[PDB]
Amino acid sequence: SLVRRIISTAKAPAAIGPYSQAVLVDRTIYISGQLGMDPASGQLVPGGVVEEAKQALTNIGEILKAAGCDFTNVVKATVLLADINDFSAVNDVYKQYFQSSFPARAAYQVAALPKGGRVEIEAIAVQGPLTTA
Amino acid sequence: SLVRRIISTAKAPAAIGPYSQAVLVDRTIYISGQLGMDPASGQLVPGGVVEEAKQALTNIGEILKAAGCDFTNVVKATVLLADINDFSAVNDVYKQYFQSSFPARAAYQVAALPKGGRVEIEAIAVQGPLTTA
Amino acid sequence: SSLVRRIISTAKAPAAIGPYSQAVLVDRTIYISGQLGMDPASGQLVPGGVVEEAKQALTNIGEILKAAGCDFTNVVKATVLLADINDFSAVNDVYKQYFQSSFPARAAYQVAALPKGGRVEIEAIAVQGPLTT
Repeated sequence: SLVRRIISTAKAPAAIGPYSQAVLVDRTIYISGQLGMDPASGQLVPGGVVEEAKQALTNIGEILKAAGCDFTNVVKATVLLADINDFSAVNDVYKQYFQSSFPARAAYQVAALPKGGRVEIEAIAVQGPLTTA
Repeated sequence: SLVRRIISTAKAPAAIGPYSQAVLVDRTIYISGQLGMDPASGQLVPGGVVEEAKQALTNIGEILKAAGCDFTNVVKATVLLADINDFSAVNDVYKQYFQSSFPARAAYQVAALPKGGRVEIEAIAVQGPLTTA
Repeated sequence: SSLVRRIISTAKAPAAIGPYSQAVLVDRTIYISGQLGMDPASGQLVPGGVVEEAKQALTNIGEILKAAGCDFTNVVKATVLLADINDFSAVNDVYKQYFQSSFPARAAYQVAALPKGGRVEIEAIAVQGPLTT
């Protein structure tokens, strides 16, 4: 018998429809893809891909928080871009949220994201305590 | 020593080539991406995205079945679309398979799917018994 | 209880330039970063086209698995990202040469673009043995 619980925080855009912000099953946390949406206005923050990336990571942070975790628990992330040329800029924003023991990752350009977003990020985390390498 | 088992069912399109319909390892189930293909035929069902979506999900339901699971065991799903504008049409179909404790999700438009498919869904499940909070 | 989380690193696989690790072992699951057909010593793509890149990408994944004490039989899920869906056949012929039985679950589709102009990228998930199938 494994425990499964739905993560939900008002500090991140509400999950409207048949999905959850994140699902914690046993020790693993699956987080839905996050866009650069402001939790309050439900709209994408202005500024373009760079600011959208900050918000998307902010949203991920709040979800991790609600699950008793922080960015150090992320083991895998997927960076979806609307334009492969934004790779470098998003990478520099991305590194602002991690110190070391970085997560495994995949990054590429898709044809289009919801709401005309320029970037969407999804991740997988493992609830602590963790005994690093 | 972890137990790994290859899932196979006649109720879903046959894995032709170097892959399996799904792999169950320990208690996590990795299900291969499913298109709206007829199990016996192996051909894309006519009708378009809405029809393909129903078939794809049906195929997933059978895979889960053959693994001793149902839709309540799904913790994460990815919805790949040929057109981001078919999301609502697909979402309406998708919601008919879940009652609560919805899976984490990510949806976006890719450039092209196999066989000119209009939608593809991959999912991750965790074999129960499962106790929610 | 405490879980082990180690960063996999090998000079025999392309260096992870950005803020990510080649792979992350957590408990017994190994999340491997998407691999391009890059030469480990130069960090640049291998000449020859999609087929040559695929071979290199898989050998890159091979070295990463080896450093984690695994081989291709430990892969339970793989995702093949293509720059052109029409290259699926050619990539699949190279792919089948690395797996003999109990193939991993899979998902394959075309994206808009990959880093460095690569023609193929493969990400995978493996589980540390001993595994009983």
